Amino acid sequence: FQGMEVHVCSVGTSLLKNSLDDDNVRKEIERLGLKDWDRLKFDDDRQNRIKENFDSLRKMLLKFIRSKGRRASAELDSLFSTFEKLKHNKSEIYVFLYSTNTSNSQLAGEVIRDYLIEEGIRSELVTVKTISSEENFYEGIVDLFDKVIYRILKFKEQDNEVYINATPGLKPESIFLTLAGLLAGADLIYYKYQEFNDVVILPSPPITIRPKYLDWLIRFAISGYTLSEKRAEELGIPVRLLEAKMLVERKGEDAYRLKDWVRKLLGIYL
Amino acid sequence: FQGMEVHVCSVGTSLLKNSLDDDNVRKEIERLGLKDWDRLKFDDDRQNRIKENFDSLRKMLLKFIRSKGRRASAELDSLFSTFEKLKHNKSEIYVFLYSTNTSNSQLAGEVIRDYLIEEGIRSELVTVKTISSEENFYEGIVDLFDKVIYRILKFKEQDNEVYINATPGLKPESIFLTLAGLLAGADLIYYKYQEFNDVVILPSPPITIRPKYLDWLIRFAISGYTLSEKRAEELGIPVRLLEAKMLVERKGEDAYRLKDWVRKLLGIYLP
Ligand SMILES: [Mg+2]
Ligand SMILES: [Mg+2]
Repeated sequence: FQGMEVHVCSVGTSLLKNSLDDDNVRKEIERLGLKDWDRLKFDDDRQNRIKENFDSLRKMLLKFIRSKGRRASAELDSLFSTFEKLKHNKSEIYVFLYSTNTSNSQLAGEVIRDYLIEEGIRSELVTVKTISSEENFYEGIVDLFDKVIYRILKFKEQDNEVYINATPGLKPESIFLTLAGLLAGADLIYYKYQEFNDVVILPSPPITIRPKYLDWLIRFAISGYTLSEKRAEELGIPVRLLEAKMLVERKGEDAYRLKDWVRKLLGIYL
Repeated sequence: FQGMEVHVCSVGTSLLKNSLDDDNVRKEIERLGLKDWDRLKFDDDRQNRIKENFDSLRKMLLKFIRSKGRRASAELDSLFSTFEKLKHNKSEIYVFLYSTNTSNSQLAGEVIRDYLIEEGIRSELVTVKTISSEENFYEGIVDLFDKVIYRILKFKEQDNEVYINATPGLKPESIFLTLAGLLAGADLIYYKYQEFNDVVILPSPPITIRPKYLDWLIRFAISGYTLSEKRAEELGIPVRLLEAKMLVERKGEDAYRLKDWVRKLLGIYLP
């Protein structure tokens, strides 16, 4: 599509936590022993309870939102407040949500997506990999490029505006989303402060990779993603500088390998 | 100075919250009705109770850290874990802390600074404006430029490495610190996940303002910070484009004003 106002938003579990204010919901949640379903980790066996009762829980959460309104969740509150601030009309909006492949997050995500659609706002939910260690953190970043950042690219190529809602989600993820999102051409970043109940447009300077580094990185790609130290020397690529910035890693002992996430980043410019 | 490993870190109040585990601290804080001192808002009259008892509370908190270790606060836990990961030695480190000009935050900041110093790590604490509304948000950003980002510029000009600790602090501020910090030449951004007790280096690509925007912004600046529509046209500046990205604002009958924070940003690229 073209000419749309696209909002990109991570999915947290404030909806799950907030819903416990409703006695009906709480009762059912207690019957299932899911009192802290908003905090369940990816490997908690109680995720399977959510999964086995997904349809029932979804419909129940939809009832909760319908009655509660935007304050039902941090996603909804920040989204609707920002539509009003920037004067985005329902018929113009596309809400792009992403959650981890975990039952509790996926439930929040499907409910939020389905409610937006009920309200006349086009919405899509994508699923990304769980980050649970330093090693799989970078695998998660790679997946965010594939599932989210590259979609931002495509939205911009199709002549849409893109607004990043930084309100929900874990800090390190929102920092990445803001950074890579801006490099991919996102227009503005925004954040709703609950403290003073107001939406702020965060400074959104249009940015790009420094030209010298982009040049060096492209040489790396063009030549091969893993390069001997000599080959890299012939190309004028300052490997030790790139290593210090954690863009490449020594693979003993001739070789330097461009990190997977940096390859994805290059995709923005190729 | 030169050749140091400089860590830039915002100051939160996890220290205050964690210290309630110390019976001596907890009973004294209860005496002052400060059980919620970690969440005290900027305009709470009780901030003055912290101020009036600042030196006493500072020593009590120092005793707590001395006994508790790095887990006393998110700052200390993330800093010390990262020194170990990156192999930074105490003699090489400079910890640049910044807190708001509020009693509770400044208390946490001075205690953390003083503790680091006791352990042989050079440290400095600077104070920034409180953000409490959308209007004063941008005044806060401007102050972060003057107090923090411009110091990163100077650390880099004096041949030091700069590492941004994104662990503590409110999300929006950490996002700004990361962006402007990288633009100013910071080397790496890092974050300790408490959940799995490990420090990750966040992706830290070397970045700059897009060239055509930087050109437009510089043309704007050298001509004047508030420009008529007519003059902006003659300079070839697409003011509506800049307005849409919230870099300039329409003022008066026919003028466009470069936002204060954008003027500070340009300071990175001009002298
Ligand atoms: Mg407002
Ligand atoms: Mg590790």
